[PDB]
Amino acid sequence: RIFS
Amino acid sequence: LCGRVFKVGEPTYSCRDCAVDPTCVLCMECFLGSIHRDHRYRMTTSGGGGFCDCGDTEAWKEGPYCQKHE
Ligand SMILES: [Zn+2]
Ligand SMILES: [Zn+2]
Ligand SMILES: [Zn+2]
Repeated sequence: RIFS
Repeated sequence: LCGRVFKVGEPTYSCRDCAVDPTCVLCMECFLGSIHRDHRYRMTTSGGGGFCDCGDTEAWKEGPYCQKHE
């Protein structure tokens, strides 16, 4: 997933 | 699986048709070997960090794997  | 961690400036791809949510993303290698290259895709430039979701059935409504990782 996109950076979180 | 892929698991690739994105680097600063790296293109990342989602599929507007198949992504479960907007955080679902593929690295370039997986995207280019996926069904999603023929879909309504979107490219964003990575700020670094985060990882490729190739193979995650929870991330994709169709075509969770690319040809390389299947
Ligand atoms: Zn990947
Ligand atoms: Zn892959
Ligand atoms: Zn798709």
